Amino acid sequence: MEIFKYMEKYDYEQLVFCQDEASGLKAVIAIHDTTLGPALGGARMWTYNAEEEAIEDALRLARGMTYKNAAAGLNLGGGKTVIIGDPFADKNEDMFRALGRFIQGLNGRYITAEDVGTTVDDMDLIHQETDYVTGISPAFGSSGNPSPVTAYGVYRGMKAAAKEAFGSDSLEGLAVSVQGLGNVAKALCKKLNTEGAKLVVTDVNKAAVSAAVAEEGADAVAPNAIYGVTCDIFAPCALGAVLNDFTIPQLKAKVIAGSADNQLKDPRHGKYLHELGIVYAPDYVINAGGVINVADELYGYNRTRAMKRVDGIYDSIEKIFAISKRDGVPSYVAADRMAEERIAKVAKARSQFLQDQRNILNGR
Amino acid sequence: MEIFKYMEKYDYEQLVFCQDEASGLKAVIAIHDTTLGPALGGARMWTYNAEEEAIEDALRLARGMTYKNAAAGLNLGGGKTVIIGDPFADKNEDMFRALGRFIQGLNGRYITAEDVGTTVDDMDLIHQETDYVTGISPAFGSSGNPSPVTAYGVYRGMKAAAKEAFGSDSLEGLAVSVQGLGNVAKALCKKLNTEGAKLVVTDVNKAAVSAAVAEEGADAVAPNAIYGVTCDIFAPCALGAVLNDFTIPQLKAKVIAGSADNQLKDPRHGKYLHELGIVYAPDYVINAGGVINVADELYGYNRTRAMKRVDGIYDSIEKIFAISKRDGVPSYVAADRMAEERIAKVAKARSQFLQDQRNILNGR
Amino acid sequence: MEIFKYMEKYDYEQLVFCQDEASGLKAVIAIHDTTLGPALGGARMWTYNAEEEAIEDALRLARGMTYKNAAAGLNLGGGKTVIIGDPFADKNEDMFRALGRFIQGLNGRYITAEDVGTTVDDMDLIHQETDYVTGISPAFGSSGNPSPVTAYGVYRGMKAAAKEAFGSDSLEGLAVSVQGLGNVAKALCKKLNTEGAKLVVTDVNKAAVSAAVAEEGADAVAPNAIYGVTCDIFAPCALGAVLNDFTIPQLKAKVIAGSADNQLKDPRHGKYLHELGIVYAPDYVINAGGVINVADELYGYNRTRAMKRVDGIYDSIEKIFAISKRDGVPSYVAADRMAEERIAKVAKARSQFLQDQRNILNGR
Amino acid sequence: MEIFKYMEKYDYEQLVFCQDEASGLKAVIAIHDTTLGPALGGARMWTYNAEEEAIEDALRLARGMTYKNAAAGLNLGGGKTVIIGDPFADKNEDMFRALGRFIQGLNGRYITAEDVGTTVDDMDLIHQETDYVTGISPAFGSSGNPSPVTAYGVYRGMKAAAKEAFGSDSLEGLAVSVQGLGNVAKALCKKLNTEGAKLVVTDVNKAAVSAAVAEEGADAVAPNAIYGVTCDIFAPCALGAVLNDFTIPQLKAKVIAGSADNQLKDPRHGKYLHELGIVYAPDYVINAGGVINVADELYGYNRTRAMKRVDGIYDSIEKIFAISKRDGVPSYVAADRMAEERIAKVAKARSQFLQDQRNILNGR
Amino acid sequence: MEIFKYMEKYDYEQLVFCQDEASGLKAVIAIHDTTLGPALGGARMWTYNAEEEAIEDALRLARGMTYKNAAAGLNLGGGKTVIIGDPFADKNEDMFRALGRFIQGLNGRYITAEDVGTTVDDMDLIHQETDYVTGISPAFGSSGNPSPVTAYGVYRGMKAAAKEAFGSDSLEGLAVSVQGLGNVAKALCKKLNTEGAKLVVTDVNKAAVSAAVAEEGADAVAPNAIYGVTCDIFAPCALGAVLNDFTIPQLKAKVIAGSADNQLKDPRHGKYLHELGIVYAPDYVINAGGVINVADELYGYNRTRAMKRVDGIYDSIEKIFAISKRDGVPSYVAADRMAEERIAKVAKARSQFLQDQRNILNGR
Repeated sequence: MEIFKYMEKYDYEQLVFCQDEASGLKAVIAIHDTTLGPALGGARMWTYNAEEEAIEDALRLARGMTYKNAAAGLNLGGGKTVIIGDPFADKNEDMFRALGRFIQGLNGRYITAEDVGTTVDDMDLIHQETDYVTGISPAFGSSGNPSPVTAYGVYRGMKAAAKEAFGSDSLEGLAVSVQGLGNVAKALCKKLNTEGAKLVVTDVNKAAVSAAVAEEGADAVAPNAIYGVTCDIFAPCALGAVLNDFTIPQLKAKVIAGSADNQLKDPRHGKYLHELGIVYAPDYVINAGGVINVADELYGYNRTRAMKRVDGIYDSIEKIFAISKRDGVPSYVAADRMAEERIAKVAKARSQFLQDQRNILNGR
Repeated sequence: MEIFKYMEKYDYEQLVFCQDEASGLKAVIAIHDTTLGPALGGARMWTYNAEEEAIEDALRLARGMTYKNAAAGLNLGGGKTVIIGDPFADKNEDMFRALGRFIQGLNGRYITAEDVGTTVDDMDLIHQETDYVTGISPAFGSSGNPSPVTAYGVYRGMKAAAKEAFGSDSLEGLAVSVQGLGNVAKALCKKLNTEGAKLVVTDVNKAAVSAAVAEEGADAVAPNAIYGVTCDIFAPCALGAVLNDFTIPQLKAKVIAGSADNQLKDPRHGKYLHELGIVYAPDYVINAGGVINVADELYGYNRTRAMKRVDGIYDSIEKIFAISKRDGVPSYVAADRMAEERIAKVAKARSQFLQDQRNILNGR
Repeated sequence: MEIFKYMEKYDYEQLVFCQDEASGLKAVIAIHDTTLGPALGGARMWTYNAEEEAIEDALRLARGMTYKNAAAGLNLGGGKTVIIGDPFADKNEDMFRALGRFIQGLNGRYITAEDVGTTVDDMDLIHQETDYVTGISPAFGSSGNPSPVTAYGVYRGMKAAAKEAFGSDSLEGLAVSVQGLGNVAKALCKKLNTEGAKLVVTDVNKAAVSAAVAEEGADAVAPNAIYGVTCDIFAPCALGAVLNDFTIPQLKAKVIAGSADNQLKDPRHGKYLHELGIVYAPDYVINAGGVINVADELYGYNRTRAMKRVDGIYDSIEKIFAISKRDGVPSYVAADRMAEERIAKVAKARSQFLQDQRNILNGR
Repeated sequence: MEIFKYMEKYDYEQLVFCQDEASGLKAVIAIHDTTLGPALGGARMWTYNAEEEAIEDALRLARGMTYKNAAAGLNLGGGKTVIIGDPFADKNEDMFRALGRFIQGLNGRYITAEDVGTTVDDMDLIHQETDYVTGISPAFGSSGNPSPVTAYGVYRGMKAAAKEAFGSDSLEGLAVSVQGLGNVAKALCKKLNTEGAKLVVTDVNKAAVSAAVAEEGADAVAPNAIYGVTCDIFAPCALGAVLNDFTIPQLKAKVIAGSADNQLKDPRHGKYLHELGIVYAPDYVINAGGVINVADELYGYNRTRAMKRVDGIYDSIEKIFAISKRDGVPSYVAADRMAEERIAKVAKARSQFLQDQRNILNGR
Repeated sequence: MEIFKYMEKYDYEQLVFCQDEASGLKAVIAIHDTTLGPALGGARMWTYNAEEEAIEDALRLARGMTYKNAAAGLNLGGGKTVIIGDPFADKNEDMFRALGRFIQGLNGRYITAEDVGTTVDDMDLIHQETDYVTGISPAFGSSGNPSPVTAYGVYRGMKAAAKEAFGSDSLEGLAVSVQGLGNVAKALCKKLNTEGAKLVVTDVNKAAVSAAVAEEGADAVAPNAIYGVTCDIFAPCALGAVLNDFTIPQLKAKVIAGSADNQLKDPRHGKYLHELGIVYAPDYVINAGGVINVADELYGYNRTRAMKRVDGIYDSIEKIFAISKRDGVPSYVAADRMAEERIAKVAKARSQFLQDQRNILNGR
């Protein structure tokens, strides 16, 4: 692979390879952009095919964080850590202690968190060496179940969509398909009922269908029948790539708004959607409640404040619709634009010299 | 006595003699190892036969703390203070004020706590001169009854043992002998019932037998009949040296797991046990909940966090079994090994230069 | 190229890729080992056809600094920067400002300095963004002319060298071949002249040849027969690999001692020079007077002190010798050992916890 | 040996045993009294057959520093380090790094310096780990040559001495025996020559004898008759205990004033010298010019200031005299008193609370 | 008046006259002793006969605080502020703002509080200029009603007395006269009933008698009949000087233990009491709960901790009895002795140098 080429292509700032033979640590820290502030991104641990593959994931994921964080209204840049190994067999204390030290060695340019393959336990180990790690506060632990906060954001983003589709933000009367009944989906449903909305639902797990059904009086369909349903809104809240060539054409819904990651199988599908006239609330923006929530910890965790932050998703989605017309582009595309514009505008308007600039670190 | 010889033998770092004629202070501070962090060890006050005896106790106890703290997963070294005198007649304010100053004079290399012969009152006096003392926080005072936390750790260590012996960690159905019904034993029993375990118990004190019996429907035996009992697990939760030549051979239990200190009368007994095939969860590891609990204070006391720390005893015991096979050694021996390996591995993996390393002091 | 594989092979700490599109910055910071202290290593700027080339060089050079700094008795680790680009044509202000920022972002884990392709002007720009740069102090510039010192270093190493070969340590009488007559070489000559020694000298630069002949009654020989001459000592002070298959046999002298880098083409040669009975003073040890000089600045430059540091070369060379007849190993092999031994020994002996450890940064 | 017993007897503050197996470090730091300020005392390295020997010496020497520093008018207490080992053969880098760390770990309660067995090179290594070391400043080295100063100190003390004996304070005319002709002695002589005084001198080193004779028109006598000579003043500047049963009777002079330590073999002698009517200028007071010199460095060395501090010796000697005819006590006894009186008086008068007290550390 | 004479007599440290014409401020700050720590004393504002009178009160009151604070076990010295003026007509903002500044100007040597003639409002004004003022915390305000804490201390001191008189600390069965039914008395009564003690009581105010009577079933007597009552303990909890020539001889009680200030009309009465064999718990020691309570604020107000502090009064009174025999002196006298001894002993045992001594300021 040609690192420098990839880096210049998208103007990445840094790529950091950390190694500790003693503990078996092999990690790649990717820092794409810190224009808005320190880079924040999870640490994922996984078995990797090829070194190149690992490097590529890191790069790719850090750039994504840049976008997500910007669009979420946060004052943070995009970064990501990828640790090469079997999360089920290779972990040890020592390795997270070394990693923590390398992070401390970046002095605030990068802030980590839990992700695929790592836990709060791991984070606690990292935390013995640096404060640049989030999601470990006792305050966050007590009142910080990501779940509800994410769900709250999808909900809010949903309202903006309805308004754009239908003309109003009341979900009262609307029929909504909910694909997947996880912790998030659960809560979203709640939010929905409470509003006077009708639920159609499915999940690979029965028990899940039941709780949801019992609780909120939902109509449970089979997993494959989810797309066909005659309803107003489709909430993909499970796996990604559910929006594709088979499914798209079966869609009865006018609005797509769910918590799942990477909903589209290809950009193409994004354009398809646009051509069909289905209102799509870009996944990365709408499901951001989770990042926004860990980021509040940096200020001294306040549930209530976090929620309020999350509340801005409505405004972000709304603005996304507006950019869409402004340039006659598909939603997914506008998401990117908004992010990009935010970085550029905020930066220009912060170019004045200050001897004591203030930043999200808050002492750390 | 030949101090330097003893010191080199085991590679002690320091031996500190503190004296203040005015107050009558005579104290010995022993610091065995600080590879993992500041040395933490109680201050014991006692009447001493010979100076040499005092010195020997200090040395001996500090080395023990090194092991205990390491095996407990803490980032602390081993130290101990021995004060020569009658705890019942020789104490005065002035002496603890001088001691406190000497401690402050070690600047964080050593952290004290209450132990045999000293109280929270004494600690408060030390605390007027230094912050390197633990167990005195108002937070710790409020929600920090060592008892439950220790008991919780024995309980957890017990589960690891059962699993190793029996094949599963459910104590449901198991019969358990509980020698001693102290504050800790009390709680352990609780934990047990709540799990669906059967209790056989004894204590020199009737009242104790009664409360336990009444409360949890236990079968009370006489003190001397404790060893003979037909049960699965023996929990020595009183005095030490209960595992010996008389008792061992009477054992019906397959698992030994209690809160008492220094269970074995000799290493020999440890080997005996091994030969008999009785699963022994080394005392110092399994009863560590108490140290782990005071150590959390250093982070700003959090009961819930402490418990979670304590939870790792399960993992430590488990690992102890594994080392046992790996080297075909008795449990007691593996405990030491694990500790030792932890020190060495953690150290290697922290050898990278940092201009602002972070440590357990947390400002202090 | 398998980075993690090479890193692991020698246990490299970090590999840092820095990129700045706007400025065209492409650099690689390699940090081999920081056991003894922050990594000190020059920044070089050079043209690279393949990324891999640059990456390898960085890795390679950083590892060398580890050895050089250690052996030199310094409390610094090994690092190096490689800037990909045409020094003659590619430089700009902006690129050095960016690099300076990345370096500040490593917070003292890495200190830079001038090298191939870079000038004090470049370092000055870096200096606007960080204090982690050396060789830029006003005093340094006023009194640390590298040449003079490095020269001094080769001299002393030469004497300790005569010692083992030519019984005594006086240069008196002695006939010395001086291959290469750049600045460092001149001085070596001045020092060599002013001691009662005679010099056969060579070079590609005619002028240069004259200056020496004039200045010091030296016989100018043909650039390609220098090896051949019958001299007491051969001082390679130009290009590398001069010690190979051809020249080695062609060699007369009993001692090898010059300023050049990578004098040996292969270890093989080091190994050959050995049986031969020729006393080869290791390049990296003997020519270290310049690092040492720049390192002093870290304490507030003092030509005097610096010079005194340099003197130590003699003893170092000396020590290399003994380690040779201690394991019966080649000179070049013993340099390595002496270095690795110092690292380990010093690391063990600093394993004690301190809350306010002192380090070379001297509050930088 | 009963440590606590000896400690209590003189109220020693601390006795610190430091050990580092890897380096072979075995040292004892004794801290007698820190009432006036941090303990200042040299570090000596010497061979010891018995631990007890070393322990005793440490204790002994530290107590002496208490007296010396006090009497000298300094705001420093008394301490001393004893490193057990062969200075000629046992030294290494690692051992001094370790010791340096232990010293840093005492946080200013103890300041070190060169002594028997140690060099400025040793102190430099200590210096890499702590600022609690003296006699290593570049300026000190540039302008605080101990000899010159100590010499100066003995001189002045000599004059205040003539004063009480030989009415005036002029050295003019005066015939002086100079036992021992090392550096300090030479100077004493230079100063003594350049004042109109005549010198009968001795030594074991022939060369030395010549230098003085030449340089200053001095009569060289036999090493064993020096006591005998008819001189005005006897200046013992070599070994100790020269004042004993044999020599005392054998003595002619009216004044005793040299640089040597432990001039008296026993107090008994001090007591004897007394009735005799011989004016004995206490060793520790009169030869203190070197401590004073090294102490100045604590403020940022100033030869001038240092020198001026030294002048005070005259007055101190003077004062010792008065305290003599004030209690009708021997010279040597009055030195002690003057010291203890200063400690107490100064301590009482500084008993007022201050939140930001000033101390000699001068932010070290 | 002769200030210096009075000052030397008792060794006062300082007398500070503060003036501000603009606001009309005239204040005298008296600092008697700060051996134990900063001086703490209330600010009293009153109309003063003569300047000399004011000065005399200040002096006199500061010395008293020295004793009280020492005997209470606090690490504080004695001071007092006297402001010349009509508390009912002369106060203004400006004057307390100036005073606050002068206090800040003493930098921690003196800490103020409310007293006769000043309020929390006044303290708040002082607090805008300095932190050296106590009793104004929101925490203290919430849970800091002096009342109960003082009462708790009298209660505890009472138990020590009973034990000395009667042989046991149970007040169960005892009859107790309570002179005065203020907020403190109220609570004390409570404490008493709750213990199974019998109450005899009186107060100039009916309502008071009633509440007490109703609540705790007390026997209310007339004010003048208080002394005659046939009971075990007399608790003077109102005005002082109640112990005199008339009253003393009427006493039926064996123990005197109340909250009132300056119980004795003359020392003489103290001796009388002693001769009569009535056990007297010195007022200033026993009623100290109030000072102890404000002093806890300095640590960050903790009600529970304060109470525990207060608990030591028992121990202080107890010790007072012991000194009484030890020297065959009256109680009142021993109180003073204890205080004095505490100052002297604590000071001696804190004479060791520390570069970073810790103190009650806690940052302030």
